[PDB]
Amino acid sequence: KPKVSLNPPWNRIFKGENVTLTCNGNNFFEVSSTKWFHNGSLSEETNSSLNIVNAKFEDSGEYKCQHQQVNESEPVYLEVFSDWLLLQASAEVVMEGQPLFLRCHGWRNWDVYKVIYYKDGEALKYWYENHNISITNATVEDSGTYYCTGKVWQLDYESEPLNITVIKAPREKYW
Amino acid sequence: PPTVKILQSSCDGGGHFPPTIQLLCLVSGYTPGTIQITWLEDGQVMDVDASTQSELTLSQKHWLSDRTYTCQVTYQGHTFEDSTKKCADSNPRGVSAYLSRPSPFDLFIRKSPTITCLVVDLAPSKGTVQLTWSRASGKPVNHSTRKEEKQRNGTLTVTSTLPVGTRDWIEGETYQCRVTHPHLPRALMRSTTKTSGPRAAPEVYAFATPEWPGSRDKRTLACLIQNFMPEDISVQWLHNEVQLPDARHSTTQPRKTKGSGFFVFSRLEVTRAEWEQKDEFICRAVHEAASPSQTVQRAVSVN
Amino acid sequence: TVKILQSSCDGGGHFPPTIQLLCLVSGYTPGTIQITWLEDGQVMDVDLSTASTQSELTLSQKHWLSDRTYTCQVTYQGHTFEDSTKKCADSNPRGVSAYLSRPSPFDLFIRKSPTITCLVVDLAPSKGTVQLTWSRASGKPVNHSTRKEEKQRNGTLTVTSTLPVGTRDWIEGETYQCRVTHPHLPRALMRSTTKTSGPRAAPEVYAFATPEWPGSRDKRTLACLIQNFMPEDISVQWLHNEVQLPDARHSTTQPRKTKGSGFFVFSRLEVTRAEWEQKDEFICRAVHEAASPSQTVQRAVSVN
Ligand SMILES: *[C@@H]1O[C@H](CO)[C@@H](O[C@@H]2O[C@H](CO)[C@@H](O[C@@H]3O[C@H](CO[C@H]4O[C@H](CO)[C@@H](O)[C@H](O)[C@@H]4O)[C@@H](O)[C@H](O[C@H]4O[C@H](CO)[C@@H](O)[C@H](O)[C@@H]4O)[C@@H]3O)[C@H](O)[C@H]2NC(C)=O)[C@H](O)[C@H]1NC(C)=O
Ligand SMILES: *[C@@H]1O[C@H](CO)[C@@H](O[C@@H]2O[C@H](CO)[C@@H](O[C@@H]3O[C@H](CO[C@H]4O[C@H](CO)[C@@H](O)[C@H](O)[C@@H]4O)[C@@H](O)[C@H](O[C@H]4O[C@H](CO)[C@@H](O)[C@H](O)[C@@H]4O)[C@@H]3O)[C@H](O)[C@H]2NC(C)=O)[C@H](O)[C@H]1NC(C)=O
Ligand SMILES: *[C@@H]1O[C@H](CO)[C@@H](O[C@@H]2O[C@H](CO)[C@@H](O[C@@H]3O[C@H](CO)[C@@H](O)[C@H](O[C@H]4O[C@H](CO)[C@@H](O)[C@H](O)[C@@H]4O)[C@@H]3O)[C@H](O)[C@H]2NC(C)=O)[C@H](O)[C@H]1NC(C)=O
Ligand SMILES: *[C@@H]1O[C@H](CO[C@@H]2O[C@@H](C)[C@@H](O)[C@@H](O)[C@@H]2O)[C@@H](O[C@@H]2O[C@H](CO)[C@@H](O)[C@H](O)[C@H]2NC(C)=O)[C@H](O)[C@H]1NC(C)=O
Ligand SMILES: *[C@@H]1O[C@H](CO)[C@@H](O[C@@H]2O[C@H](CO)[C@@H](O)[C@H](O)[C@H]2NC(C)=O)[C@H](O)[C@H]1NC(C)=O
Ligand SMILES: *[C@@H]1O[C@H](CO)[C@@H](O)[C@H](O)[C@H]1NC(C)=O
Ligand SMILES: *[C@@H]1O[C@H](CO)[C@@H](O)[C@H](O)[C@H]1NC(C)=O
Repeated sequence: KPKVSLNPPWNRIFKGENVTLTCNGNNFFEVSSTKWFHNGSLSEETNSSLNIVNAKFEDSGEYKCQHQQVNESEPVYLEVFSDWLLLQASAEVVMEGQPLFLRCHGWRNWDVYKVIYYKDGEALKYWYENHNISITNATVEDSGTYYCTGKVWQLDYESEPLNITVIKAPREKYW
Repeated sequence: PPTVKILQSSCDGGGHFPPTIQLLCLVSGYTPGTIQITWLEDGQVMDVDASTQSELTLSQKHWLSDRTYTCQVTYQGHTFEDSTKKCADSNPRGVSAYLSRPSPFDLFIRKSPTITCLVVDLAPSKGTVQLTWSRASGKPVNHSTRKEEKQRNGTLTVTSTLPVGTRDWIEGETYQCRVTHPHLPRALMRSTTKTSGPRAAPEVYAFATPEWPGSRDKRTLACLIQNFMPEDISVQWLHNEVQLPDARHSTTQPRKTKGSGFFVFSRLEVTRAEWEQKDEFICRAVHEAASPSQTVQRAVSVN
Repeated sequence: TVKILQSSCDGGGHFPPTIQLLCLVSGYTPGTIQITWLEDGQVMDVDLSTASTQSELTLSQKHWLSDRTYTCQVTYQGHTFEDSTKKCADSNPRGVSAYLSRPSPFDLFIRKSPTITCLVVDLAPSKGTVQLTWSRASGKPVNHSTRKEEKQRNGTLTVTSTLPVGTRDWIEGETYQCRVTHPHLPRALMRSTTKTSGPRAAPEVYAFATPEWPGSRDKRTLACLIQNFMPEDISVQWLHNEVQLPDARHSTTQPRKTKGSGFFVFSRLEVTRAEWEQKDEFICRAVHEAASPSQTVQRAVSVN
């Protein structure tokens, strides 16, 4: 089962941004063997890299890839937003292992000041300029609703809530 | 048309503002026939302070509050102006939108309500904000007048005035102003509706303070209007049943009283010329509950 | 007396091209007066005069953009006077705000315990302390400070510092300086306060009672207009049988300019029938600096 990765990460993007979806897979049968599927449809891309430029509102949805035969690939949900502030996360089904990344992206590359992250009511971190959250090896308690409030063009704006779950250990056991 | 410049006391040491800042407005190279300098504070009025120098003394808080001061010279032909302000490196304020309810005077007396949508803190370059008027019920709207003004600090101001049917507004129709800009991600949404809730007739008390022995020239007439709901109220002053200009009197913004309602204060200054005439000075308040004709008035005079 | 003047920032706060610097040297005995200009300890201009400087510093938008210090020096008859200039530093570095309040007339003259509060807001938590210092421009001993830290919910810090000052020192026109040297802030936060200068006018107070409404025969309203006072600061109080009423019992509007020179304020108080029917006298008192000698002017309200 090939896994589709987005370059850059944070599928939550703004309108007019850039993404590139690619499923590597164990094999390297890129030539005329990668089928890219939007919502229950067939696209017109044969290369392993599907580049979305100027991402309109119609480009959102679930994406799948079908490198040669296999069975299928795990669908990836791409959502396009048009707010002043958007909270972008590296993953939302993140394991207890690989770290968790949070970014407060303003509209375009506009500087955002007085950025405050929230932790379901309780504020997490406040910084004078735009800052990232780089929680390495997030544990169980790092879950819930996250949103960032900032100051763009000397005016206060608030992002949209994002639900992040980290889940528990898979098996443990070991008697 | 002389040369007008403004000089500001620069910071001392490692860039520290002096506790008192002295702005110096220089007007040089003119034929002296009439000299008049005004010191507007963001469009307001300030007291008083070849070549002429005008001195303005300002505190730390006033200068650091990011206020624009306009030194304006009147030279018969025109009214030239300069500008001075604390200068910020970058990050200008973003576009702001405001919506104003119709005044009771234009709603019940003149029977011609007009709602105003104001767009401020615009940008001189690439600014073409489109203002759209909509109704909650979807009924067609009347033609609106849109005007653009250049402010003293360089930003643009867009004013959109649309007349509103009195019957439509009285019933409770909700109007909406949409501001669209190419750079803005979303569209600025503003909504104006009626002020639903309890209604109480305003209580108006007009009075004359007694004459201070220092000045036998002017008298201060005043009028307290209390216990009215909602807060939308118009205040006017009538001299021999003739409405005085709005610049003659000053009315305090509505404030919620402790008990149940709102209260406002109106103050006006009269010269001894009208006081000798023994005319009846009328304080009038127009409010939605000021039955019967949406108006309550009181009269004061000598003795 | 040597003073300095830069070129004012135009409109919304953009530096005009060809910045001009003026050095005003005045109030001296005529003689061998020599004025020099220094750039970061170097030589920039040398002037001789027997009147302010006859040559003005013309720059470009290359020097007045970074950390450059320009010094105007007078070396007149062996007497050396120095003045330093630099692009004015940010009032709120990194967005951290500083507000320096002023003592009210009430505790400046009646309570005789004036206090000045320096409030630093929009700070961030860090491993350390926010170093705040109180100083006087003339240079005199200070009276400590009641420093306090806060932990506001939005993650920002808050530093409050109250310093008690002498009324005599504040009356004469002393300057009080609050300095903040937090490590996050690049250089410092430098706030100054000083008694407002200008003309002084004794306030005129007119206090009265509204006449009885036929609607509800329980509560009456007492109104007090205080006008023609300069400067804009004032304290308004209501007294019943010579004991001060709580501040929540009355509402006072913010000072506003009149048609002429001066301000005006309205104060409204609500009294009950039981208090009123006792025939007590209600005192409206205004405390202002120009109401010499007691700095308080009061008037009386009563029925009939
Ligand atoms: C450059 O200079 C211009 C002016 O020269 C500045 O523009 C001003 O901006 C401020 C704030 O954005 C405006 O203040 C707001 O005014 C609204 C207009 O209502 C008044 O005016 C109308 C007539 O136009 C009257 O009919 C009405 O009765 C009002 O008297 C108010 O409605 C606003 O109040 C709302 O916001 C405040 C908080 O700001 C709340 O406390 C209120 O309750 C209410 O919700 C507000 O007061 C001002 O009007 C603008 N000037 C003009 C002439 O319109 C620019 O800001 C300046 N640039 C910079 C960068 O500073
Ligand atoms: C996180 O949350 C905290 C609290 O929830 C916020 O802290 C508040 O920040 C505001 C904004 O700076 C502070 O309000 C400021 O107060 C200053 C001092 O006020 C004096 O005067 C009043 C009476 O008017 C007294 O009650 C008060 O005790 C002080 O003695 C004002 O100077 C500020 O501006 C005022 O004046 C200017 C002119 O100079 C006007 O233009 C303004 O409109 C305004 O009238 C301002 O009002 C408030 O005190 C703080 N709360 C505290 C310290 O407890 C943080 O800002 C927030 N962080 C973020 C990132 O949002
Ligand atoms: C595959 O499925 C996805 C959904 O999983 C689908 O994306 C959806 O597209 C529709 C548009 O056809 C979105 O619906 C709205 O359309 C209006 C215009 O009619 C837009 O204005 C909406 O965006 C915002 O607009 C305002 C700002 O201008 C906001 O105030 C407002 O609240 C809107 O959020 C929005 O685009 C629908 O939202 C998306 N779905 C999601 C989850 O976002 C996609 O089109 C499908 N693929 C194909 C090829 O059809
Ligand atoms: C916040 O992070 C962004 C991007 O984070 C990158 O991607 C993450 C998944 C993780 O791998 C991070 O370690 C990465 O740095 C930063 O933007 C990058 O800035 C550098 C320096 O200019 C640039 O070379 C990269 O191309 C940028 N990334 C992208 C995707 O464009 C940003 O600097 C960080 N800090 C902030 C925003 O304050
Ligand atoms: C990345 O986004 C930028 C704008 O956000 C776009 O750049 C365009 O790239 C195409 C080629 O893919 C060029 O033809 C255009 O001229 C570019 N526009 C510019 C530079 O304004 C595009 O959406 C993405 N660019 C790439 C290379 O993928
Ligand atoms: C978690 O962080 C990295 C990433 O997995 C890992 O190498 C490290 O050993 C882990 N640390 C702890 C304390 O579990
Ligand atoms: C996020 O998860 C919590 C816990 O299950 C739930 O209560 C909440 O409704 C979720 N939020 C959204 C937007 O789905």
